[PDB]
Amino acid sequence: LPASIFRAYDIRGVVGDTLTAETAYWIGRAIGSESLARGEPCVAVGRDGRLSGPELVKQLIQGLVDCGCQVSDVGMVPTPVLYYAANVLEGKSGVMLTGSHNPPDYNGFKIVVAGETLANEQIQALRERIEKNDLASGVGSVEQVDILPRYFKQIRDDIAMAKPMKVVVDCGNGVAGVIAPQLIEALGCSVIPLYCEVDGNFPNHHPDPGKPENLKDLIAKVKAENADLGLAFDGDGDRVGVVTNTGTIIYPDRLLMLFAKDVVSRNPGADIIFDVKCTRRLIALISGYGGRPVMWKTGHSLIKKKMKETGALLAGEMSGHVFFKERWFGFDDGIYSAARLLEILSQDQRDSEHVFSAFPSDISTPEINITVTEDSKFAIIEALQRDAQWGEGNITTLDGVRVDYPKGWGLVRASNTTPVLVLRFEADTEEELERIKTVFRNQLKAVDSSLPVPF
Ligand SMILES: [Zn+2]
Repeated sequence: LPASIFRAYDIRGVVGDTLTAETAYWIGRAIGSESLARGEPCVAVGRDGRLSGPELVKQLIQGLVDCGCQVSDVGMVPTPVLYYAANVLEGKSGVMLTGSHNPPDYNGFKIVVAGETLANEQIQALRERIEKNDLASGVGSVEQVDILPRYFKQIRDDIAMAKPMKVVVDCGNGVAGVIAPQLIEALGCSVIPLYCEVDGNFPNHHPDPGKPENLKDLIAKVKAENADLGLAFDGDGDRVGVVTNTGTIIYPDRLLMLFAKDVVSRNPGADIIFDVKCTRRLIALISGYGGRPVMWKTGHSLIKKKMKETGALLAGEMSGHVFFKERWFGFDDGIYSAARLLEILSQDQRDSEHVFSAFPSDISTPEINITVTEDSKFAIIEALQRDAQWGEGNITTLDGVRVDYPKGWGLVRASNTTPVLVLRFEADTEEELERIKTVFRNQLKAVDSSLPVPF
């Protein structure tokens, strides 16, 4: 098997190329073996709306079956619906066959075993099982399970909208189209659908709401139709993007402010987790309402683990994964997060533009990317962590180098998947912002004077 498909938080490859049917089988074999080792013979299996789904999933299922596992096949569903299955079915294991937000040819696996979402060394351990033939053998079973109606009802029964809203819903032709428009409607909204037909060719924009260019059609439709809100889901439904009635994009750190206010209001002292890319204003907001802010690493799987470790009721990260434990199950779920957002907004007399603009904000840069090289990217961060002088800033090295100052903050980290440094800066004033940019510019240039620093 190619080692490269075994990534930090999932398995991902190009179907017919680095991910063949044979490899999918051996992966199912590895996962079923790991599940049995943890005392869990019952595994749910789901797939998104990709072209290779209906056939590749059979290999995954056969791999699991050939271990002696009891497979519950939930068919084509959003990723968090698969996570839901692995919470309400007999078994606490689940495999989602998905290529997320990537081009049509990509597919892969997101993996929960006996309640744990696998990351890092646990994903490498699956490959090692295959290479070592450390695999179970048995005669397993397959049961067809229709879980979407249970998921639908679960959400509808617990969400209480206070006023009707008109909402544009952009699914980007991904699998969220099976439920997001119908569920939002059932909550008491009018829904304007955009690209809600499931189509693995992704013939319109690719379903990745983290890139503003993929929100252009959403913003245009919201304004044209005088809608109250726009929502965009990623390909598999574990992420959501948000635009207000005037078309302002609301980033996940700002969405988390609204969610934290609400959750902490019912749950004094609750831990709330966010990643190192989130605004410092979110830290103050959480603390101000009496919650405990916990800053952690970027990365869906890691945030999820941290939630279990801290007992946090809510977590989110800047790419759009939002995790509710309060009233829910603790997994990331763009569809449920959209329902929770609608619940809050419906209770307010203000438009969604003014709900969000009431919150404090720093002056911030956009996210900055600098392309370096695969040979240099981690060493640049190490040099910054080892040799840079940051003055009196609170330095966080959980994930790159973040420095929080009394009036601003800055981050540089290396991308896991590309030869790129990722940066963001904020401050309460322009003067302070420039001071913080200069500290980072200077520290970077002190590592390599030819680094292409664009700020
Ligand atoms: Zn996703």
